[PDB]
Amino acid sequence: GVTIVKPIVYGNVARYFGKKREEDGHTHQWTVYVKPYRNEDMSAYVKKIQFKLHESYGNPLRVVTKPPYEITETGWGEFEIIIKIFFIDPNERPVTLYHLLKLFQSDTNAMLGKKTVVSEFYDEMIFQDPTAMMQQLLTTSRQLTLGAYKHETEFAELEVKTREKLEAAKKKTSFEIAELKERLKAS
Amino acid sequence: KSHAEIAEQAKHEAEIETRIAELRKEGFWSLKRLPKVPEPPRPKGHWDYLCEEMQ
Amino acid sequence: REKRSQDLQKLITAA
Repeated sequence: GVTIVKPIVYGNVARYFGKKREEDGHTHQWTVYVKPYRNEDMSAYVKKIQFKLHESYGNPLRVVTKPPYEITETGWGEFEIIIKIFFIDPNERPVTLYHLLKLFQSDTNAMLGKKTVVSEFYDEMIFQDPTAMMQQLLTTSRQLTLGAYKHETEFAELEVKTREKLEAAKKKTSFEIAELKERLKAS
Repeated sequence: KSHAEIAEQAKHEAEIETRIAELRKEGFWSLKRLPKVPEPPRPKGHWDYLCEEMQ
Repeated sequence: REKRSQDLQKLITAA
């Protein structure tokens, strides 16, 4: 009768090189990742997360161990990445996630000239009737970082949300300086 | 901040004016301080020998 | 103050 929910967020960010590789054939540097929504260390209950990429790569099955869980790799096309989350408790069934590697922008986002592509989805790992050890591990998770934790799902809108404040404050300071100090010098 | 900064900036102009006033008073940096001293020393100096032996 | 005013005016022109 014990149910513990661990919210997570998985996805990938991609950056366009601006030109296709000379002889390789890659166009975007992308980083698939799995990270928690709440500021907590997932490794307290996660043993390893495997990322099975396309067979075209030398090693399709990547692995990570610690709270980040990101592999940086370059590619040329979009494909489905199978993410399998293994827990410390071997009696707990691993969780399998399916994420579509997104590298290209939509026409609307392309017209905006934004360089970074982002696609991560909100998810929750439901542990129904977990073992005593797994329950303790889930309940004893510590905080990961001292700062805040954020997500840029789409980014198209988060960039505008950030700019509306950043550029506003920057322009206000620039004006307060230029309009006032020149007249102060005039006096 | 970034508002009513005149109260803080006019103080710097007043300080510039007081700096000019002080330069007029005795001077901010003494003009041409020790530019040239060509006095050639004596070969040894009898008095320098006396001072050495005195020490 | 003055050189930064020049620089910021040039920046605002470029901006």
